Amino acid sequence: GTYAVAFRLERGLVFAADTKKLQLWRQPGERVFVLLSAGNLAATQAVVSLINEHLSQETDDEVTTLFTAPNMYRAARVVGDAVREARSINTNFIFGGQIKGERPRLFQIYPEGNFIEATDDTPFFQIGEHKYGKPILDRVARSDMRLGEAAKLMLLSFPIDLVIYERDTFDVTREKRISADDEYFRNLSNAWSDALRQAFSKIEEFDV
Amino acid sequence: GTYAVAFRLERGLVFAADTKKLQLWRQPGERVFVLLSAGNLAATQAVVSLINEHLSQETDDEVTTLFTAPNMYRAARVVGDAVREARSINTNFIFGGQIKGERPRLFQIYPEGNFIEATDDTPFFQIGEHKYGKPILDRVARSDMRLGEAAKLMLLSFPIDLVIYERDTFDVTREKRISADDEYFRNLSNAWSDALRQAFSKIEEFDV
Ligand code: NA
Ligand code: NA
Repeated sequence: GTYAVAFRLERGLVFAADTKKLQLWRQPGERVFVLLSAGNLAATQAVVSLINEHLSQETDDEVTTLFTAPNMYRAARVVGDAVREARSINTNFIFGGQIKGERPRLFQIYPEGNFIEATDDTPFFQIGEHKYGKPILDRVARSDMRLGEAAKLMLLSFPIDLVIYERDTFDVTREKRISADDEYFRNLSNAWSDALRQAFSKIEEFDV
Repeated sequence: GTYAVAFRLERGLVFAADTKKLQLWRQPGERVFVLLSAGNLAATQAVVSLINEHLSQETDDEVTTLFTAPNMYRAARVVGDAVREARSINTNFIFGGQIKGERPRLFQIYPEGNFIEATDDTPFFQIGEHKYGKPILDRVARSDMRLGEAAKLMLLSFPIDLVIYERDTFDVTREKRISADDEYFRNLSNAWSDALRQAFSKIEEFDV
């Protein structure tokens, strides 16, 4: 039982998962992909192993892999196929990234390998037994947020593996592990609590 | 699958449940009790029926009922016995109230009829498949809150049945059903969203 969350913004993608429940693939300057899992270790490994089997050993050209997918919809279908086929060996996955010639895209993959895509209206997904802090994300998340502010919002909804992907870079450089002893994260959390109490103090003006 | 929440404050008790998942017993001027359930209808009815069976038909004086319990710990044990025995016919219950000569008290009852009591440090309980908005309650709930402000905080964590119990009154007069079309509740919720966005705008000053 773990939790993960991802945001699609105008400026790129942000991924976060606690504890690997965050998996990366990359061809420098051409494509990057991140998979987040909330299933047990066997489920995660089975899906990743199927993806990697086709990347490493596929002999049939017309069988699409993450590195031959012409766009992110097709890449999502690859992961969908792996998620469904891994049942042969009860959590959703999050999958996003970018392929050259197309904007960054983000998907939520269901157990049967069907999926939905993030939009400007619904710019984030949460997976896991508890979708921690969903109300705050619903109310505060906006698609025009800076990547760092999205990351901060995501972190407050929760060590945590955090990846910030900047649009059109086709690399994952901003990768970060944040522990419970991280003093920056504690300072942010304490300020958030103070701000919440102040926010509630304002709105208790209103009757119900 | 439903959600319920209760708060113990200096000034009394507040109970809320959505959809009866909120059950009331009373002897005017002597004792009041509220049970909240998050189980299915059969589980709730079984526990309530056992409580009522002993209130209505018990022939043995030494068998404690809600109306013979000398204090709220003993009353909690009565409910615990009903919760455990109802298994003979996977959710916690919340049970609180007041008996004359003692402060108001609030308990969370587990499947085996064991329980824990609310304290000034931990002044609330949540039950149900999803403990909606737990982070906000953890950060904002205080035991010295007015009953109405506690109610507002509880409502934001979510029709909803709301009971406010004022200390030493031994009656439940402030009983309220709040629908999705309630304009007061919509106004409160909209203000909360605005306040959250402002709270996040402040604290994004901090790095992580
Ligand atoms: Na905006
Ligand atoms: Na205080």
